[PDB]
Amino acid sequence: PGSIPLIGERFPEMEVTTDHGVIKLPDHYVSQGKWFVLFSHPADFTPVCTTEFVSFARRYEDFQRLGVDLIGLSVDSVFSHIKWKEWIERHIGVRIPFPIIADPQGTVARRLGLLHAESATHTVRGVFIVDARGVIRTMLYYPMELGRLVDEILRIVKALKLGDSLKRAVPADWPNNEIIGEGLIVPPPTTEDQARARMESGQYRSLDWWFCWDTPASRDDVEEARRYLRRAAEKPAKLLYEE
Amino acid sequence: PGSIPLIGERFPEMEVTTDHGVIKLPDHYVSQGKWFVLFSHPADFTPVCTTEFVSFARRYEDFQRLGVDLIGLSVDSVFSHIKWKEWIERHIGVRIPFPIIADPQGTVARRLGLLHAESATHTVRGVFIVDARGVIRTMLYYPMELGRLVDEILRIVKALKLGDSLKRAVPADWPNNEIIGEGLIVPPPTTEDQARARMESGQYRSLDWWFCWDTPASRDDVEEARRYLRRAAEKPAKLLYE
Amino acid sequence: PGSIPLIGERFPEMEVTTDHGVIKLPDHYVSQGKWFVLFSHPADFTPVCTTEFVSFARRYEDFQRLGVDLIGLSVDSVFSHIKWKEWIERHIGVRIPFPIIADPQGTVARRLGLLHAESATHTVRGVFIVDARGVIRTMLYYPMELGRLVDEILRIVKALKLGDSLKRAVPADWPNNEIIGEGLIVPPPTTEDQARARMESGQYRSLDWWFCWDTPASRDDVEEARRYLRRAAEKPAKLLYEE
Amino acid sequence: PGSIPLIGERFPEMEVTTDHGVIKLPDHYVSQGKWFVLFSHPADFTPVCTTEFVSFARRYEDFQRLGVDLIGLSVDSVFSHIKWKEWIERHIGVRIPFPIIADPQGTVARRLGLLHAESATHTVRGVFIVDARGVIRTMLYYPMELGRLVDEILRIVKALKLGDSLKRAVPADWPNNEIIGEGLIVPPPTTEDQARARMESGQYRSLDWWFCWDTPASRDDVEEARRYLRRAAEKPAKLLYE
Amino acid sequence: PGSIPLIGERFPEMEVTTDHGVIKLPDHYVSQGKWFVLFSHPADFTPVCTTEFVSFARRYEDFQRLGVDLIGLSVDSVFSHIKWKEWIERHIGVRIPFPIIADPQGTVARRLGLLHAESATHTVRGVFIVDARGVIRTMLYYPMELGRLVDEILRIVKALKLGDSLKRAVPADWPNNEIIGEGLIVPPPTTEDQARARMESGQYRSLDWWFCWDTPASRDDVEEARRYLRRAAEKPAKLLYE
Amino acid sequence: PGSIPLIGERFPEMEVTTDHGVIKLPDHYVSQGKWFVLFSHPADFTPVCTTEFVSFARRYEDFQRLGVDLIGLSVDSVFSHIKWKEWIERHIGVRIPFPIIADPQGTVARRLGLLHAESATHTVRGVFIVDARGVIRTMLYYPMELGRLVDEILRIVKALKLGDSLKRAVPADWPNNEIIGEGLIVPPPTTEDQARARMESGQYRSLDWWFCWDTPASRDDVEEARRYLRRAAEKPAKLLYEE
Amino acid sequence: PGSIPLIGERFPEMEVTTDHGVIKLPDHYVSQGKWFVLFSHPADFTPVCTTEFVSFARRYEDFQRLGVDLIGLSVDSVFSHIKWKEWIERHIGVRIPFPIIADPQGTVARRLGLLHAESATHTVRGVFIVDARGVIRTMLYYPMELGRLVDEILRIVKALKLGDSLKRAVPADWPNNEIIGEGLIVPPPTTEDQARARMESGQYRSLDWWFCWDTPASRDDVEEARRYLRRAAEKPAKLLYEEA
Amino acid sequence: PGSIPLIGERFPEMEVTTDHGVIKLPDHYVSQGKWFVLFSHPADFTPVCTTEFVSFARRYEDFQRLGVDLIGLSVDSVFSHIKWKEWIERHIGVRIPFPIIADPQGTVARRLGLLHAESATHTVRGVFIVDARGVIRTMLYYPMELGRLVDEILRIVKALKLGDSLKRAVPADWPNNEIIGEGLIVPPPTTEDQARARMESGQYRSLDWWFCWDTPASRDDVEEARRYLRRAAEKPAKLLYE
Ligand SMILES: [O-][O-]
Ligand SMILES: [O-][O-]
Ligand SMILES: [O-][O-]
Ligand SMILES: [O-][O-]
Ligand SMILES: [O-][O-]
Ligand SMILES: [O-][O-]
Ligand SMILES: [O-][O-]
Ligand SMILES: [O-][O-]
Repeated sequence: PGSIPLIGERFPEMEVTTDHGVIKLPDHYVSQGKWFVLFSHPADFTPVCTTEFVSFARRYEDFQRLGVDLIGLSVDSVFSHIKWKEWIERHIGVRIPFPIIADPQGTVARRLGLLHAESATHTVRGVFIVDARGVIRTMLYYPMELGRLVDEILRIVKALKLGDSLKRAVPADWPNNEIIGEGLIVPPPTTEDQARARMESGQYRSLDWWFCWDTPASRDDVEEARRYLRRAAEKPAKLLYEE
Repeated sequence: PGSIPLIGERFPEMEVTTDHGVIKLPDHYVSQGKWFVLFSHPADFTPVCTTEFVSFARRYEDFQRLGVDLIGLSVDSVFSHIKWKEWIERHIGVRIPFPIIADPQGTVARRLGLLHAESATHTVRGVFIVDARGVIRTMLYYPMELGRLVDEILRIVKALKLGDSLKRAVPADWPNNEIIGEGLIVPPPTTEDQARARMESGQYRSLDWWFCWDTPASRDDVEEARRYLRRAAEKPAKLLYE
Repeated sequence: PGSIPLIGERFPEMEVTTDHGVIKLPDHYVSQGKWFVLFSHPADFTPVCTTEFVSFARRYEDFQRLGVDLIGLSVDSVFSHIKWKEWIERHIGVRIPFPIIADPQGTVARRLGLLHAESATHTVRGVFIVDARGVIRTMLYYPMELGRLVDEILRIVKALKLGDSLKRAVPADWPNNEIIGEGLIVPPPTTEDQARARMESGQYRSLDWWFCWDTPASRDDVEEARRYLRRAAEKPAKLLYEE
Repeated sequence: PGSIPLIGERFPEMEVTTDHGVIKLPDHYVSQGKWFVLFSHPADFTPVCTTEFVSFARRYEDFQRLGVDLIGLSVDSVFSHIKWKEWIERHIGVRIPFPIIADPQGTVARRLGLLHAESATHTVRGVFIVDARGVIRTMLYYPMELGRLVDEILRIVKALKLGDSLKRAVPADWPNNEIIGEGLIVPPPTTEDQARARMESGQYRSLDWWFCWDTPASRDDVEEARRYLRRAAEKPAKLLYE
Repeated sequence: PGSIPLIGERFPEMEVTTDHGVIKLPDHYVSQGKWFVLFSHPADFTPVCTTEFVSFARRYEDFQRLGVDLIGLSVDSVFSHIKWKEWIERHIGVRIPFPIIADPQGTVARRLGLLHAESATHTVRGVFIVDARGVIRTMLYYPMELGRLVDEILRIVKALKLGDSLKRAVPADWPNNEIIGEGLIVPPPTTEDQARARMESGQYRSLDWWFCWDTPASRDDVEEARRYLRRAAEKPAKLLYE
Repeated sequence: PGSIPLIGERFPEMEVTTDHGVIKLPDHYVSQGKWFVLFSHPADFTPVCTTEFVSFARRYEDFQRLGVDLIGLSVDSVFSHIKWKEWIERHIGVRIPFPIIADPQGTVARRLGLLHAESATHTVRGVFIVDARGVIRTMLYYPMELGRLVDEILRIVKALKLGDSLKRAVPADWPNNEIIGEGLIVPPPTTEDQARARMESGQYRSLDWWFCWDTPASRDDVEEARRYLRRAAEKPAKLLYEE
Repeated sequence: PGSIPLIGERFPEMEVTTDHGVIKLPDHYVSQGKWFVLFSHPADFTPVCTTEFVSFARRYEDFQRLGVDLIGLSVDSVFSHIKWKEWIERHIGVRIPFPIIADPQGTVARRLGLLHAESATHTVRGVFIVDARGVIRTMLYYPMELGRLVDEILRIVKALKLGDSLKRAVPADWPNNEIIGEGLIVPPPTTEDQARARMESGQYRSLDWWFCWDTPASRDDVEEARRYLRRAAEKPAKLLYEEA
Repeated sequence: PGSIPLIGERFPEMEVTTDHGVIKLPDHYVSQGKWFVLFSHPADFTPVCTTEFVSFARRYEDFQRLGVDLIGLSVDSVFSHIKWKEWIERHIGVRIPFPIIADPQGTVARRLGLLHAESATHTVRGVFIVDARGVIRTMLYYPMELGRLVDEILRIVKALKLGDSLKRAVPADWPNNEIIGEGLIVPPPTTEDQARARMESGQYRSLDWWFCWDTPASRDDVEEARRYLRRAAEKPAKLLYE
């Protein structure tokens, strides 16, 4: 009952107005060889959205370290976006550095399938993780009542880049997988002869011909991914509302 | 693009064949007062899928305690499903307790929008969080090459149930939000008079009329949620491969 | 081109979300015996729009005295509306007392034909004058770059109400028409026998059988309308920017 | 409902028969570098219509001063137009100098959306303000029972021409705006860096980054515009009926 | 009802994924001058299917000697196919040497009309005999509950090849037809003059002008076909379950 | 590129003209509790067709023994059918006892999908096995140049009936299956619990939970089915053309 | 209702399989300058059909003499056709010399509109008389229960051929018309001037300007046509059933 | 091509205007238990048509004897019909006793498929033989240039009536058939059993089981039918033009 773009599809070509100016997607980022996370929120000057913008802003350096840009999206105007950013900087002390798309009319929202059944008027909390070829790699749809876990978005992008670079699949809960820990998975053989050869080689740790794995990720890759989860799990030292 | 069910919609009505038998969704779970997490995986006898089933199985009691059940889905047959579960129990030592839908033909996958552009033949790693009214609450679409973080699925369900119960919205990264910690958010006023009254009352901690919050969650509820995230962050003491 | 509701049609039946709550148009006003002026503006936190809201707010008691309510409309959210009203109150010292419809998505805007070729995303400066039967009586379409003359909106509603009550048509530039001054026009005869009879009566001042008029508006009603125009022509002695 | 031309659109290309001859719109005016006001009226030999033609005629030189031509429109014939003009000149003592389109069958009226619900048979009192590029800049729809305020049409054209030449937006009620008087508005910044730069410049009087203004209009332009409103507000010295 | 390819039509052009790799049909075989038998089965890890694979495996050299390749098909994955082959080799001691198409989603099954009314989800037991020109020559549709007689598939291909090379039609039950034994049938005349001439020629053994036959097949070819049938009728000396 | 009825579907309801009279299918046989084999042939007075009718006629008592009726079908007239039967009895010494549908215009042929790319005008050599509930159980399509093996049709109907009666599946090449000989297969479990319960019972011979079998067929069932194959493989003692 | 080819139309172009082989209609006959009579019958090995084949066979020389070929048609196969012809030769002693189209599936039947409401499965007894230009000239539709009068088919072809060569219309019951006998009709004038000029010429015998005629047919042509009708009226001296 | 009514169909229900008045077909005749021959002709005051009308009128009594009415049809008016009848009676001395349908506009002609490729304007020479049940039994289509053989129309009606009453089929050229003379045919058996029974009964003269016949027609019926053909073949004693 709603159409969405799909993993493995190129991100829909569109021109969009942001509070940093007008840009073409995905080209703006593709043409710079950058991945991007496009996310949406229902409304400027609402509380869960504000908490998410602050969370993304605090993690901005972490996204930058991965060569990943951030871009928001709501049906509010650019004037709203700029006022809301002023409010956040003034009252919370956090500067939001990344652009937000202004989509009054919801033209962009409809193209991304962001209008669900909770609201006719405001987008859900969608997330599109897009690589440097402009291909959609992961999509999340959280609802208006539930803020995202932004560290899982960092883990997703990091693990996708790692997987691409090492030609490996990434196990559940990586880098803390219960079977293979920080190990990464060799894509399984797809022919009988390949399956036989793989075994006869003795090259990898293995549970069966279709489950081979090794540990090609650097300590830095592993501990940075693990850091995101540690941060997610840690009770904050000092809350921002206090000051 | 492709067609999907949407957040806020009733889960589409369907009869499905699982390796535990034939059931009707969402009625089977709604009838038991249960939420369910329906998730898909590309293929039995592939490694990332295997690690995810092991992670869900390990967390199964945690889901049960929340009144949530689990049901998998792939385009493999029930015979495949039963053999794969045999394999996992024998070789990894973990019994998978929950059903898996067998969807050869991809009838169910098409209804759910689980066939994306990565593969013509196998589903992506989709997740539908469905409440006890049978209403879809959250949807996640991970790709073939990346396993899920199952503790986040627990966090999502725990947070949604708390929000529903306490009549509150849940901030980014809860229960470790950097602005309000384990605080929960009062849904914002939608009229000028409501905004003025809310402020005049002095009832809540507030940054503005549209940003009020309090700390209604029990210590037990907060600690349960933090436990999910602590587990996610911790390197396992002993790996099951060993 | 684009589709609009038309003069003499009942105002399109619709439930709308305002910063005062949800209401049904035109019933909300019809059931109170009120006329209403529904006007649109392109965006909250934009300058021409702000000047118009201040102008309408200043004239609010004039509308209320006539039994006319005001209701605004833009594609911005209720949260934006409330924040904008706070800003106006705090910085200009003027409280905006009337509701504004929040139309993110442009559902109401499309229905009303308020999306023109200047902007794909924000409404024009439309005005619908709706009577207490819920019928559209006059429509104005001003562009983004040009603020309305709000005293002409008062003159329109005053003159329409007078014409309705007195069963009279209203000459150009009334109450200062160059031919008949504050005079009002008797609707012309539509048959030959009616035309001949009207002339035979000698009941009215007349230029021909189709042009008869009299002076049935009260001194108070004439002066009220004259006051609107004198205000329009008068330079404020003190400007609100000054304080 | 019904279709109409829209602000920002080029005025619909058409040949029209007037009581001055056949002309092509908007080309006839565009080729002369002139704006035009096209207005309609329900019917020749009706009283409100007559008062409006007299008002436009009285203001003809003011439109000419601005480089704006006038053209009327009704569903009556050219024969009716010429007879009605004779009548007005003889009985009111006013010559109507501008053309009126004759549109029996409402072909042109239908194209411009001038047939509304109050009459199936005669046009409403429409006004299209069209610039020298042929683009529709403002549209007004008054009803058959209420005559226009012609000085507001002058104010509209004057203010639009001023906005275009000075690259400024025009506040409500200009030149008597209650916030900034005869000031004109700088179109607001549309990016965060532009907003910051404008504030740092100190170039403009301002209430916020989105509300900057100055006073670039000449005294002549301001007083001209104010004079249209003064005239609107003035009780006539002598009535033409007398 | 449902749509199927037809006898005399070229086998539907398609790329297919097998547990040996990706191949294009019918080209892969045509380009080698080989016939192929494409057969389907409902599900890996089911018992009738397993018996059939072992039957084809036992006969694989007989097919090879005729210049006929074998290719299987079900809606299971390549991973299932490889695991199932492993199981058969380990438990039955038979290595399945030929590829099996993996058709999850049932794209190929639909194109070949292999989804019938007994199951929405798994194919029937279809057999397509395809010659070296890519043309479909015979089609069989057995049901889930009944295994094929693989020696009749050998008899069919052997008999079609003989009929093609010798320009003869093949009688019921050949090479053991009750009327003419191992005899082969001359295609009947289709005109009066042709019928008259055939009779006047006295060239063939004959029961009437439209029923003429001779014995052109070699002793080797006849004996080969008889051997298929003798094997079908013989109880195995040693059962593989033992 | 052609429509056919499908296994598991009720045989298409139709009234047909045979050389024995008009009957309704499948009702005619269902009402008697009989299975039937409906087979088609391209043309009367052609040689492969004649050999198949003689083969069916010779095996007629074997079909009768199983409670199975035979019915033929071609696009020829009833007159052709009767003449052809006369010819076969006179010239081959064999009486054809079962009816043949006359289908000029190919109405029935089209309903059964019996017109393939080999001939626009004459039916292929189709075989429909239909049970006593009127359901299609197996379909075979042989071409014009290749006669059927009628003993396989007998083995099919015998084995289907046997599987129905005993609630068993039938292995490849039964009763001479290479793995289990004359054994019959228990339909595999379709749930985990059913799979484990079957294994714990120790009720059946078994290679895995999904491969259990037993030997419930009588020696008479087994030896009758084997006899069809033995007959198929036997060189005829005397040829009918000689006689 | 049902669709049929029409008089004045070229016969529907088609390849047909006959018991003489595959030929193209009407080309096969047009190419030889021959007229043809295509006729249909419901079924081989049925009695009215058999009587009509024997009638056409007996009249085959008369048709050939006129440059007219015969071709039959039923929904039966070529094998049936051949066997039926064998039966007729053996039991009646008459060889059928002309081809019969085999139309199982009724493709040709449908195209010629030969399937009526009597039967869904077998053709009616249609007759198409087709000239050397391939044009349909006359169509007859007899029912299953009633055999044709074959001598009327000869009379039709003879008279149309005469009309064509002599530029004349042919009166009712020719050559025994009650008004003008073996006379043939001048096609009527279609304009007033042409009508007036015909009468002023005194060229023809005439009852009015629209009814002029003469006697341009040879004694041989007239007697040939009369012979067909005399044969139709005569009871055979010896019946073929007798000498089986 | 063009559409026509079919043998075995009820004659199209229609109201038609004749020179005798308005009648409903086929009901007018069905009501009387009569058969009818409806025939058409291209045009009144044309010569072939005139000869045919005279031939029908001469045979009127023969049709009446059989209980068969005649009705003509052309696209001419009733006024033309009456004038033409006047002409025929004055100049030929023959009264035309039966009605002719007047069909200007060709509404009936179109309905009966009587407009062929020879003429866009006038009907062919069609003949419908319709029984007392209103059912079309035979149709003939002669062209503009060739008059009908009216005695064959009598023979058709007589023979169809005889076949109906005696439950027999009628051989070619009856009552002068070259195989069986005035014999009539028993409709052939349609089952094997029926074929065998008929042969074993010895009831009928026969050539084979499918060719049985007898002689059930009275001498009166046979000689009457033969007389139609004798009349057709006879050179007229005196020509009416004389
Ligand atoms: O966002 O609440
Ligand atoms: O799944 O790897
Ligand atoms: O509004 O500027
Ligand atoms: O115009 O009144
Ligand atoms: O296959 O059971
Ligand atoms: O049948 O050959
Ligand atoms: O044919 O009877
Ligand atoms: O009719 O000539």
